Amino acid sequence: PETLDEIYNRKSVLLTLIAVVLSCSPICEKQALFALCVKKVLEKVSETFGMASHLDYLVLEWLFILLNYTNIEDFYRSCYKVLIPHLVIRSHFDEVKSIQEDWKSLLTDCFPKILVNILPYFAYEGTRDSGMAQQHLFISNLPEIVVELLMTLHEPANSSASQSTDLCDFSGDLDPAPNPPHFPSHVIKATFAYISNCHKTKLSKSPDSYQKILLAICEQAAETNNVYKKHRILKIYHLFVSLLLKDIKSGLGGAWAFVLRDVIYTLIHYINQRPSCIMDVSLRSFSLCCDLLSQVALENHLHVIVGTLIPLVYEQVEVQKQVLDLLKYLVIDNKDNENLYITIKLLDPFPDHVVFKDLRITQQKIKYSRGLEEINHFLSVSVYDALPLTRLEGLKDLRRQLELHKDQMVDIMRASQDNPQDGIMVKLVVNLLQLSKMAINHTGEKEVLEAVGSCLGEVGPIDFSTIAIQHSKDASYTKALKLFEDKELQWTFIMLTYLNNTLVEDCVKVRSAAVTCLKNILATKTGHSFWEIYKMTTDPMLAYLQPFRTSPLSENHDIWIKTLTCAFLDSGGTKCEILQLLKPMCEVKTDFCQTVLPYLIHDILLQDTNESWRNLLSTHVQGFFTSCLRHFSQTSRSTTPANLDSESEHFFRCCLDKKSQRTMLAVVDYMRRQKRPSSGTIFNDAFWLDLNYLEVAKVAQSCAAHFTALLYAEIYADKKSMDDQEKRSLAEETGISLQDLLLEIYRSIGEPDSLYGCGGCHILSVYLKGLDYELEELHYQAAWRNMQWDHCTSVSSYHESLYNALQSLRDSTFYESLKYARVKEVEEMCKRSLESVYSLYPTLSRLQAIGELESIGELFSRTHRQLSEVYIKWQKHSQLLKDSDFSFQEPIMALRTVILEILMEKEMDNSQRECIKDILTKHLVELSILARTFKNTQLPERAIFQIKQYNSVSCGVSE
Repeated sequence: PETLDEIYNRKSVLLTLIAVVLSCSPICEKQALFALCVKKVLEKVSETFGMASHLDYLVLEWLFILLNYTNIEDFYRSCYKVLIPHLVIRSHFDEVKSIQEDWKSLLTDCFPKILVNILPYFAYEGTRDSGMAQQHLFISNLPEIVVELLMTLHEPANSSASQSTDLCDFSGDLDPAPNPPHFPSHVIKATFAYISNCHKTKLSKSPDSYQKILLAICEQAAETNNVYKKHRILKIYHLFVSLLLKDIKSGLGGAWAFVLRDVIYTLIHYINQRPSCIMDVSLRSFSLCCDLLSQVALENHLHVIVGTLIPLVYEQVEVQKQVLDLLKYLVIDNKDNENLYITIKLLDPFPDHVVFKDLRITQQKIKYSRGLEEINHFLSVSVYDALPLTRLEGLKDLRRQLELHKDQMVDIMRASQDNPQDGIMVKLVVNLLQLSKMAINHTGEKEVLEAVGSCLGEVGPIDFSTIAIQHSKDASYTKALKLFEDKELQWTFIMLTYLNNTLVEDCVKVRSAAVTCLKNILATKTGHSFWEIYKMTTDPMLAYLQPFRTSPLSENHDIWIKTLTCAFLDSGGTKCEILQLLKPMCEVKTDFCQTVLPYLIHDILLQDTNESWRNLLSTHVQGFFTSCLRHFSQTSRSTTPANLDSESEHFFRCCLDKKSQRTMLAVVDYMRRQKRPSSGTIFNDAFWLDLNYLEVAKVAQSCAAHFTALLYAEIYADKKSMDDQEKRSLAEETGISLQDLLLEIYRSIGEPDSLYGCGGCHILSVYLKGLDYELEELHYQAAWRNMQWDHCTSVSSYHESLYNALQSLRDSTFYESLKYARVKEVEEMCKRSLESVYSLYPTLSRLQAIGELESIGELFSRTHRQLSEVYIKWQKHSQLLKDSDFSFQEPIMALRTVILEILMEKEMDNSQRECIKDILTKHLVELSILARTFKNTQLPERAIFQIKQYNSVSCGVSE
């Protein structure tokens, strides 16, 4: 203004200058410092550059009522309104009033006496808190990539251009030119490319020296009543105080973390209320604070120091995945981290009540690797100190690892260590009589979907350690978990389902900025069922975390039901953002049913939540809606679903809310149970439903999760049967194809008898030479048949990868190349989708196999009794595999034989190899019985023919 400049849109430059940060951020920020300003409206011109909030600063006028005019400008209705922000200045004043010229200046303090109000110190302290201060990987490749690509110019090619002057005519003037606007892009340019580290690696207050002096005047209610407060989001306030961060580095976190540090420092002094409001809130907050630091750090030591926990050694499976997280990179960092980070071992150090910790210690195996690690091992030993309880125990122990989040990817080596017990696996195989525990795999399959989209495929590799597999049997399919929900089934009425849903809400403790449902969690605390929580108040771990935290209730009105009509198509979410279509659901949700406001209680807190999370209950909503709808949605939903039915119909698009769409139908199939109470509740379900599964099946057919689909089909069938009953009553058309599609779903079943229920080499290489002259694998499967390193000449999938790795077994690199295949496998493994059925064995084969093929590498590496032991292993595996589908089995030791085939070949150096190979043929011999067991004619022939060709061309003992 004084140089009057910015009107040039030097602001725009300043705006451009802002391009570091988001809009008018410092404009906000230093408007704090604005108060330095004959500016009375005059600084504010800079708001032209930049008319509300800072009148709090205008309390500096109180430091007067021209503001009231300046208010009255906007309005004076605020006469108290924001004064907290000033009350912070008043805190600052109180600070000046507390413990200097400002201190001298403190006398204005009586100024409030326009107000008597000090009770509003009720809501207080946020800024009283907030007020501290004013009170290499790019270098990887010399090799072909930067040859294929180029490499970054560094040397004098940088300096190459330094010869200049003449043409800068343009240049120098271009600089003079709109570079006068443009050039600061230079000033703006530098910003980029560090991973710094600095976050940890890179005199605010001693309002610290002032810290509690009010609470001193106030009798430590900042402890005490601010304890009695619940301090509740006053905690979460801190998070908000963080939340702003963009560059927190020289920006907030340095203060802001220090704030957390102070918040810790706040949290620090805690004696009673620390748990005794909630450490639970507190800890997971620190956990989040960690999780932030995790997401991120230097003061995370304080976050460590939070392990102070002396009575708070009551820290718990609270502390578990936290600890579990707490590991994760801690050493991998600059050991300055480790310098403390061993505090985990300080954490480790006292066994008392660490049994769970021990029980939970599992990944400390990964903590037992690169450290120390030995201590971790020693801890893991101290963990394992009980008894290497194994077979399922480790498995259970392995099963016991779910306490954490996704990526831990840590200790899984024991999965490899399984084979070391794999006799116990036979012993494990002893388990046959029951319905479970092959899911120990599914536990991997769980891990398989677990963390799936995220980084570090080397996690997905651990399926290799998990790969020894695929004899499992005796069911179709998958399962759910968490009898807590059954413990929740202890609940009764869908307020319970809400109370249950509320768990999912409580199940949001979770992460940034969505914290709003705390108020909803408060809104939860509304009496509605609320004693349902008091009803719930007996058992639960999770509850107290909330019970400590949250906890006279409120209604809402409604008018037009049909006003919700247009959603389902729109909520069909033709475009992306199912969340939007869910926002439309959320709109359908925001469309306010008197079924539950208790639902609507969070609807906004819901609205910004994870859609599906809401959208899940959208079903539960829809059911309440269904429960509500007289004909209303009953009519309305009917087509609305029929829309969702049509939603993908005729090559239209439904996915990933498609299930979510079906999920409604699911909770329709499911949560509808008494809805329109009916003898087939199927009828009732159909009644609760939009009444045609015939589509829903096809919809499910798209959903393609068969059993339900099949059932839903069977329902659609039953619907057709109902329709047939209706046809009776009348007293892919006809859908036997749909039924065949269902048989194809029964094919999608992949249980062969059910499929039957649904039913109710070189010459190949020659044949392939035509192909050689869907393919590579077929070729390489034929290479997996024929002489890989040899018939690799036919390369002029996994099979190929295998054949390649088989070729890569020409040697060495295969060990890596395997990993690639193993990855390619692990990918193929990851390529698993829908997890409902058999052929996970067909999946797990090379998994169950190639690792052996991998394990074979010792042959390329390195008495031969190992080979026997491996044959024995293969045999043991075979025994393990003994009962199986030869169809499944088909490649497997065949591969091994194929593996053996050349394995013996370059091994013809050793005569024992031939004998081993003979024993391997003798191993391969068993195939015949298996082939007989297969009762597969084409199968047995080559073997002896091979055997005849093979070292059983020796043919001495005729066995």
